Amino acid sequence: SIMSYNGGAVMAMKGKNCVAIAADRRFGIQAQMVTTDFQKIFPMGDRLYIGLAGLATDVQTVAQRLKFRLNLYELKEGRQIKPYTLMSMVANLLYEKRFGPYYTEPVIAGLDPKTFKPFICSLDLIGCPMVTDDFVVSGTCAEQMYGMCESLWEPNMDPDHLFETISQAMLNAVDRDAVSGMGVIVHIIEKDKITTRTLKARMD
Amino acid sequence: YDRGVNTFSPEGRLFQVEYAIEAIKLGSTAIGIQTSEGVCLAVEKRITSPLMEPSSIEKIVEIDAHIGCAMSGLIADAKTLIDKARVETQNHWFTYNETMTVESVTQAVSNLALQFGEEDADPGAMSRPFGVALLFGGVDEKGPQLFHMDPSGTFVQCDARAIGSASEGAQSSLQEVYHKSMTLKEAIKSSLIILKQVMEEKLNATNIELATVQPGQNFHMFTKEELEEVIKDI
Amino acid sequence: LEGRTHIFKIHARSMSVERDIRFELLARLCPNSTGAEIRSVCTEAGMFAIRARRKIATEKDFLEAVNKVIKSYAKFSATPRYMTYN
Amino acid sequence: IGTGYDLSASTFSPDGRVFQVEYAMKAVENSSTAIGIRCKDGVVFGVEKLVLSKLYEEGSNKRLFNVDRHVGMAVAGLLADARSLADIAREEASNFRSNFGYNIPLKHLADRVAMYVHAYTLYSAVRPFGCSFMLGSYSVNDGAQLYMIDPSGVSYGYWGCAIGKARQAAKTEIEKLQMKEMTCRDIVKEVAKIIYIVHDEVKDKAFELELSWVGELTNGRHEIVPKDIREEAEKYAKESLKE
Amino acid sequence: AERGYSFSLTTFSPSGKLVQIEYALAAVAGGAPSVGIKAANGVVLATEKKQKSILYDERSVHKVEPITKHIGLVYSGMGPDYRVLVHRARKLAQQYYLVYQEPIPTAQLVQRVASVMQEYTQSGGVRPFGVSLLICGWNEGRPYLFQSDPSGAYFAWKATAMGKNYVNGKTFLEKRYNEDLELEDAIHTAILTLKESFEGQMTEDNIEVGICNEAGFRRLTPTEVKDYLAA
Amino acid sequence: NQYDNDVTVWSPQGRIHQIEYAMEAVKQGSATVGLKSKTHAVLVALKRAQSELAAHQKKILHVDNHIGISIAGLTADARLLCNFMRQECLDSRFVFDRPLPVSRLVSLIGSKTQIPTQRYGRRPYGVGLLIAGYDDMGPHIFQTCPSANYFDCRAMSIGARSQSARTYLERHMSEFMECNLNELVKHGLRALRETLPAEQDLTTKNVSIGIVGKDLEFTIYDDDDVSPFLEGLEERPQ
Amino acid sequence: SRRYDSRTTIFSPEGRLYQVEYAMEAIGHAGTCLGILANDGVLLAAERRNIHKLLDEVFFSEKIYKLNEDMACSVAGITSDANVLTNELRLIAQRYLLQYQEPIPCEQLVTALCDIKQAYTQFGGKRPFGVSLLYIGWDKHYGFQLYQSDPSGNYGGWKATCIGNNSAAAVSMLKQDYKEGEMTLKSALALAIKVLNKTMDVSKLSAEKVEIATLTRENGKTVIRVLKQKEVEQLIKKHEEEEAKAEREK
Amino acid sequence: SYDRAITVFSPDGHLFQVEYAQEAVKKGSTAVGVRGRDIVVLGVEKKSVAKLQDERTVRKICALDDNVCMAFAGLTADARIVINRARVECQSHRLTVEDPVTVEYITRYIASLKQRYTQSNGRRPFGISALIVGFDFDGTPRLYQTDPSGTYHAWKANAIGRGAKSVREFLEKNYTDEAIETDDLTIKLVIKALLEVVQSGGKNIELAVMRRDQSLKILNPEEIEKYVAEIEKEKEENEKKKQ
Amino acid sequence: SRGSSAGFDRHITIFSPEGRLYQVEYAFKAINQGGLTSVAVRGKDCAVIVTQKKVPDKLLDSSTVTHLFKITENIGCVMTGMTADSRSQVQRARYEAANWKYKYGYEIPVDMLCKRIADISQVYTQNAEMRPLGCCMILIGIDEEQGPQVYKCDPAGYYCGFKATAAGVKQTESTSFLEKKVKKKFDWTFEQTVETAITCLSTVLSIDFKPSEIEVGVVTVENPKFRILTEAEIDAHLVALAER
Repeated sequence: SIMSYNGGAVMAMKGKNCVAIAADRRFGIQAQMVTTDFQKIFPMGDRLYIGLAGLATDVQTVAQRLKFRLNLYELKEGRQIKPYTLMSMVANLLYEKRFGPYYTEPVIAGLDPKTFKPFICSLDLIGCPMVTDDFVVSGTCAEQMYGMCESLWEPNMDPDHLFETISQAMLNAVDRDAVSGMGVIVHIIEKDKITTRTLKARMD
Repeated sequence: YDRGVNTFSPEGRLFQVEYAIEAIKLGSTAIGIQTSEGVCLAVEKRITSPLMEPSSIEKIVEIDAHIGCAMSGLIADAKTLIDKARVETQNHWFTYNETMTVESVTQAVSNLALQFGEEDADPGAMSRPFGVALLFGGVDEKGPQLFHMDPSGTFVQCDARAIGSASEGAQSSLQEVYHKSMTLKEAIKSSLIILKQVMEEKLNATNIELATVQPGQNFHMFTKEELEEVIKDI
Repeated sequence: LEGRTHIFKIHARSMSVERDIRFELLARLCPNSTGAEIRSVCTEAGMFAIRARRKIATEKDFLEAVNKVIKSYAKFSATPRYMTYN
Repeated sequence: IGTGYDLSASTFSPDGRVFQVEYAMKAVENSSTAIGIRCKDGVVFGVEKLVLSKLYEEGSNKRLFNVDRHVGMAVAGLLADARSLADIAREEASNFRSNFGYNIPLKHLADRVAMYVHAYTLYSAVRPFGCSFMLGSYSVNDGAQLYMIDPSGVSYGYWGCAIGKARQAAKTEIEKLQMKEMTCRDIVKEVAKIIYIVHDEVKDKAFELELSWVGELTNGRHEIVPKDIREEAEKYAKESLKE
Repeated sequence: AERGYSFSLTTFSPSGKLVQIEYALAAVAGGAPSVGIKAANGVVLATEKKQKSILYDERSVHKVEPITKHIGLVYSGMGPDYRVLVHRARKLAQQYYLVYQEPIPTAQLVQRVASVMQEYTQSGGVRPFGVSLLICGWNEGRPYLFQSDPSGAYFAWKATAMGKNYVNGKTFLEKRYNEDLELEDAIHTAILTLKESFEGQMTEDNIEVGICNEAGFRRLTPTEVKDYLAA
Repeated sequence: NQYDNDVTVWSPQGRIHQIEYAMEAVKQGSATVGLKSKTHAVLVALKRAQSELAAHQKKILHVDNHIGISIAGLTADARLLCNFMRQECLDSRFVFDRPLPVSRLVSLIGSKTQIPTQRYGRRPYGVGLLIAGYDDMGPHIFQTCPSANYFDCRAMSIGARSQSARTYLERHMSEFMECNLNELVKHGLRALRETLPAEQDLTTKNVSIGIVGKDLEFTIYDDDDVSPFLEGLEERPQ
Repeated sequence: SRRYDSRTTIFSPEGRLYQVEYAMEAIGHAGTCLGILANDGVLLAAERRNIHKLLDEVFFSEKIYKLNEDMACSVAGITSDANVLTNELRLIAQRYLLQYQEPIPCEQLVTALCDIKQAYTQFGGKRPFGVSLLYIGWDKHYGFQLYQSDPSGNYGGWKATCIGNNSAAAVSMLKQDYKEGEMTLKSALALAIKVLNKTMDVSKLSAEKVEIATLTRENGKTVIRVLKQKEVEQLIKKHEEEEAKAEREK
Repeated sequence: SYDRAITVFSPDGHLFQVEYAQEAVKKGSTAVGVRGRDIVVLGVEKKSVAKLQDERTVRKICALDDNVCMAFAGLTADARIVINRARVECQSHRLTVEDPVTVEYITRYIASLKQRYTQSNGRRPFGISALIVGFDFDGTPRLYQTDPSGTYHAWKANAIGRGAKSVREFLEKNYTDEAIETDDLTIKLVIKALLEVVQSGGKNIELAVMRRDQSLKILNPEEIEKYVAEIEKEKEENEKKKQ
Repeated sequence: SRGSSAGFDRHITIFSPEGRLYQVEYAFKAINQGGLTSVAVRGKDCAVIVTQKKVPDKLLDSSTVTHLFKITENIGCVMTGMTADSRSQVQRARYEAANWKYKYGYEIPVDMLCKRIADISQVYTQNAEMRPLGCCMILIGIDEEQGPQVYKCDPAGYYCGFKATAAGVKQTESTSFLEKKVKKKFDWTFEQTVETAITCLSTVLSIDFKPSEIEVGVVTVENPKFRILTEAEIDAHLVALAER
């Protein structure tokens, strides 16, 4: 498959007044790993992150064009972008190439810059949006992540429990996927701060 | 009063073309002589200062090994035509594996004559005629030929012709001295003589340029020494 | 060509000019200037010729005048705008 | 009124006129006369074709055109323009055939060509056509039809019509015919007659008569009048001129 | 056959003025007057929809037009030009909505419309629009009132007037109007400032009113305008 | 003076002055004469030279095996139209494998030249043509003006001082239809003669002859090839 | 068409472009706008022409456009043309960012816009943009910068300059008061309030009449801030309390 | 797009827009260049010393490649355009041909570009003149000059801009094989020539030099002051101790 | 001001110093050049059009002289002004209607047709290359819910709905008449409408028509297909006027 060419995994998860987004760190070409610190999660504002799995070229290029459009948006209007609006903007960008699509399945996680109400969502490679109140996943180990997140996720979690949950889910899902891993990075964002942690993971 | 670049005068003429002909009168004078031994081309360089390197004045160029060209008027406008001529000769060699006849090249360059005009055209098409007169001097299967061209696009074969500011004088002088059995030596000599007559500043080796095309020898631009050897016999 | 020579010769015929210098050359450098301007030259040299201290003018005296009048006073001319009768 | 208000077709005069179109019309007025008249069994065309030199061939500068196999055209004015309009009419008829399957109805061809003419009276980028023309046709499903088009783009249906120098005079001569009951056969003579009347032998030199049929006598095909009928009508005319 | 004139018809005078723009503004300041008031909890637009007779059906054309569900428009100046700008503004609004799936902010629609107006002061072969626009909107809790002029420049107002006698209307607004006004009071002072010029018995079909609160933009019915015209 | 500079501008008296002025460009060209028998079509042209040390302008051009032309006016426009006509003829032979009828070629030239008389900033073609041809309807001589009008002539002349030639031709039309080729070329040469002062006359240096016919492809005679026609002419002292 | 063409992209017989000159005249009649460079920042201060009792104040500014995370500009002339140019500036800067993944150097941004204005002077037959700009910014190559561009597409770098009405007075005053290498944000703010106070037709000067923006470097990030009216009143009061102090000495 | 002839012929056969362009050049800051043996020096006059102005941002001497620099006079924006285009072409030459760039080649490119703008619809001549200066491979030093017409020539020494006639006269009288025998002497000649038009300063002279396969060197006003000092000294040790 | 001009403001469609568009006004003047007058009246259950039918010569097929045009089977129009321009505008209207039905799948309303035509002419008003059309269109038709409708569009870009209107030479007078006769409040039946329109035109021209001097278009709620009355039925309406 094309999506399995580089592999990779991205997950986002809701909490109470907080939200979390994690990804593995491997940049690998099929079986071979080239680097272990590859960025898959891009800040699109304070308190709004986008998570991109898939083909690493389109990861980088979708991230970049999204930052393009976003900067323009935040300059024309005098405000950071709302998450819904970011979602629709990504959707538009992906659907523009409906007949030669970017091979990325983005995940968005962020707090409404006016309120604090957490938002998570994911999109197709052609930009079909999908919002949930629990979690969203993307990548080569989607099944795994679904399996962990259905069994670990509780509703009103505090930042520490959101952390423990998304961490265990990512770790155990990713450790049963051959082309995902080489480290896990987890961004738990709340109204007051943003915590970024890198977990101890297997390197095989 | 504004009119177009493609307007006719009641006397039946295009004002841009006529004005261009007027623009030639200001150019440096040039002489071409056709001869059964070859064709010669001279032009006076019109250096404005001893500080100006005269070797960077070329009003005589090689279109191809058997075709040379002497130009008068707006040189910058001449460069475009000369390039188009070179490309044309080479395309004909590419395609048919034989050199261009001087008349064919001349014709080709003459097609870019009246190719000017405003609306109803490409965004990179010409706005006005070429303010230049040319003398093409070549050798082909019909032997030594010399053609003259003006911004009207009319080109015509000539035995001996002059273009430039001292066109009239030099042409009369040429008529007085030309016959269809001159040697190339007499032709060059005559040319340098008439040139000295019409030139403002004194004729010398770094003041004119001179070139011949003979049937057995490719286009030859005369060096300083080769010029000196001729100017010596004033 | 032949005209201006008559214009030059007529105009300068009445003053102390250098007999070596041939108005023909000057006339050549005068494509389309009326016979009036040609007059600013003939008298123009007068200044130059007087500006040093000389009786008779030289070729350059005219040349300069030609380049001094014609060219310099070209922006004005109005002989090219009045040709098309504007 | 000529104060810049008459240099372009994109310019109205302060009284609400377009003077270029009027001047084009005036170009038509200065042209030789051509008439056309509709009867009950077709349409007949007549043209006063002035000979400008004996060096011109018989049948040079025809001012009768075959626009389609069922439609003839008679022009007056600047002849270039008339030819171009003939080509346009032809192509309109052709395209019609190819796209809809049948011969173009005359009212529709007239509407199309006249919209094409009108299209040139709006902009500064082109000039109005200096010609007026007549279109004649006959069909069993529509009848006999005759339209005229002027430089403004106006198209009208006529029983009888004339264009050029002697427009009025010709009309006055035409109103004396009872063409709504006459046959094409008969009409030819009257057309030639009206032409001979209208012609001014003093101002205009010698002339040649052009004549065109289109009707039930030709099975709907627009044709030239045979030399026989033509000479017959000419004779009738010359003799009717002595009265 | 046809192309397009490629050169600007709007050019700098030696004084540095774009003369055509000021003459377009002269065309604005000759149209029927219109007043716009932003009032804490809403926005009011009103204009003089005075016909020429009893034959024109006033229930057929309107001057207070909706652009979307939350933004409204009135004009002063030339009618046809207004029509064009309204079509174009609706189109722009819908582009924005296709892309962001969020109704266009009033400021952004004003920006876009203004850009359109500026194009016709620099593109070839055209005159500028002879219209001033008043654009009302509800976005982000707050109310919004902008004006765009034929130059393509735009300004945010608490209240303003355009058209004939716009200066006196403007002064009257400066005096007889201030903040903490409820939409109702704003409608009142709007019809009040329109009456400072209406030469006639201001009827319920002689003027057109629109409101914009945080329930959406809408045109007031002739009935509602009659009720409001009953004081 | 405001109706003078644009072809898109009708004059208040029903005329287009750029077209007329364009027509005047035909009279600036050296004279040329074209006449037909019943079997042959002949162009005779007076060539002209700039200075004595320059060759004479060529005035008869070859279009197709059955069609040749004589030009009068702007040479650039002449060559433009000439290339167009040659292209059309080649297109005709390419697609239909039959020579293009002269009347159709002429119609194409009318169509082509009409276009720029209707669009702003375009100018009419400043060249007049005489077209000599032979097809299934026999010999033809046609005349084309910058006005994009054309005429089917029985004989014609255009250019400067061509009215003389026109008169002469107008006098001997009745002879032409039965003439033989030598006599036809002679008549053309006489017509061309009557377009000169008594001081100057025909030569093998300033005359060009062009013939096409039922048994003869279009051919141009320029120099010594002309001499057998000229040396057979009785001079004229009037 | 030949008749109606005003011919905007054409030389005048003295060798000048009339529409460019006239555009400069238009600029002369716009709100004063000046900019002062310092060692710890750079600032723009502009006269507000939008000063009427009914204006609602819905934007962060009136004459100060934010173009890029490191860079900002002020304008003088026709405001709509300024909207056009500012949009295009945004686009340029974001394109550079998309291509190089690092912020555009200020000089390249200025050149990129100036090439557009020049283009308008050389061909197309359109009127030029009746706009001058001041650009303030920071980059990793030349640090704090101030630039200026005119409608001819011609630009230049300054340590302090002014643009708009009474530009020349302001320039002279700055030639007097500037302090090469010895400039601070505080001192520059004082200078701004001074020159603004003298150049503005309406004396006394309220915060309702001026707009101040500073661009400074704080902890590796670039900060661009428009001064709140309170701080501005503090500056004005400081100016008057310094002016009434130096008048005692006589 | 805009397709109008801006540059056309005048009835006396001149291109008036080109002449006005050349006027625009004549209003430029003075720029001169002289060619030495192992050094080529170009100096430009009034830097418009506004003192609040960053000199770096207003330099009128740019570099086209490591081999070629260029100075100019005229309309700075037009100069910027021409300079950038020339740079692109200098690089594309290295792409298409492994050999570098010769000063004549880039001169030819620039010239052709200007001429192109003198003969295209819609466009207006660039109102600049350039002094192109460089060292070709083989080591011969070269200085050419271009013009708003598109014409170009090589010079030993030349001047453009305000008071170019004065500087040109001076250079005509002072360019010898004795002068420009050392770098220090060629630079001296240029400063001597520039001081004959400048506002009498030294802070109003920029001088740039190129030498061998080394890069462009622009002079700091300290070195410039030193050279003008040795100048004034020799102007008082060979002109004072005599007259 | 008050009639001031500067530059080309009287030659092309740009602003005069007092903010007028002189070429548009001139187009309005161009409407009257036809020398005809048309009257349109809206009934309770119908809409009627009536227009002079000047056939000056018997040499013309009087059937081909018509200013009534079928835009759609259920939408009628009457044109006033320059003839060829009128036909141009008619073709455009036809196209816009057909296209509307093709894209939207219901019959075009007169309101939107008129708005579309108007919108097109505004472009002529705003672009310099072309000149407005010297014509005026009045459209009639029955809408699905608003009842009968009469609309009208101008050469500048203005369009409006009416209870009654007229165009051409005697426009002002016909409007005076009609605005007098609308205030009287009568049961606007079909014959009441037809008689009202005919008499408006007749009194305005002081003629008393033959049935071959006018032409009457109509559209009814009971029969929405735009119907052009034969000379016979016209006369039937004429003789009924010389009774009361």
